[PDB]
Amino acid sequence: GEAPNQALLRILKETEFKKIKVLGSGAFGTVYKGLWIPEGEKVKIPVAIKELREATSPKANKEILDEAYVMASVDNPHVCRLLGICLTSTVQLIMQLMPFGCLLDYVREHKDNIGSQYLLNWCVQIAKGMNYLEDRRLVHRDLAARNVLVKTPQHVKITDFGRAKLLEYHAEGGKVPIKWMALESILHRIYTHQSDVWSYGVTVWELMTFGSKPYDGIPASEISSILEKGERLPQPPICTIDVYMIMVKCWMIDADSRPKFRELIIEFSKMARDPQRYLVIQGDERMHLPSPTDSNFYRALDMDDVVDADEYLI
Ligand SMILES: Cn1nccc1S(=O)(=O)Nc1ccn2ncc(C(=O)NC(C)(C)C)c2n1
Repeated sequence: GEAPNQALLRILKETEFKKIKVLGSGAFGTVYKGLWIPEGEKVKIPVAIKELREATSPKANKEILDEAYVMASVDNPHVCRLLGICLTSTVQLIMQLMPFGCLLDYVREHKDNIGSQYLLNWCVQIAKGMNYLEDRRLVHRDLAARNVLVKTPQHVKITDFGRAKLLEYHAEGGKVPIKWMALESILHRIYTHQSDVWSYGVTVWELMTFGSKPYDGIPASEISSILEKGERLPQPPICTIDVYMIMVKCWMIDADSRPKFRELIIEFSKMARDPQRYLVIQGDERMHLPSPTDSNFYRALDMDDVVDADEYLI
């Protein structure tokens, strides 16, 4: 009927990994930067250790274990990998460290060095990961530039599967990101891969504007009515009509009319072959971002036996 999920859930010993510092904290919990040193493997894997705040309750453990399930069931270069879980009183998710943080902060902090090549390459990469989730019958339900994290300035991955559901999905109440949601999702609680396309459209808009807040100043309760009238996000200044047309197509009333992720990969790839024809940025091509071919690129985070999780297969 539905294929058995043969994913392996790795249980990791608390003694095998070490917390270095807090990267962030909030509603999600507390995310720590760490190092995982397996068995007698002679390797040190940079990791992100996630735990829900501090307070241990059966409800909090269920949500984090559901997230572990979804994450252990995915394997794509553009989707964050779950290395394992630690069965402490609290319960920790051990995922691959994305050293440069989220894309939203990245574009905000580095706008003066982000060229059109990087921007269109990010769009291709996000569509590839999103298309993988689609193949795996998975609806993200929370795609935004805050949930697209940076491994290297040239390699981004989809993260935060707290809302992700394995297959239209029928949800309930709570806290919803309205300004990233499709109309059917706001009015009828309907989530499809095509509602993820709407979220992709807003994510692209976030990148193209260099981290602008969508519908800034407008209260979330007004959004539903604004979209119903025909109002959308403006054309970012760096955007040509070619790129904005793509964004607009992601924001159509008819879900079947919106592009498919496999088409978005194609469209953005064509554009990424000639970035200056699709994005007009002052100073483009003279811009510089760190790459693994830079001095102290890896030293900027002991070493010697440090291996990235993408190169640590088991
Ligand atoms: C909650 N959230 N938001 C974006 C990502 C996440 S996450 O589910 O904690 N996933 C992951 C995975 C790897 N890495 N590496 C670094 C981070 C990180 O800086 N996270 C915060 C602090 C939440 C922005 C990370 N976060």
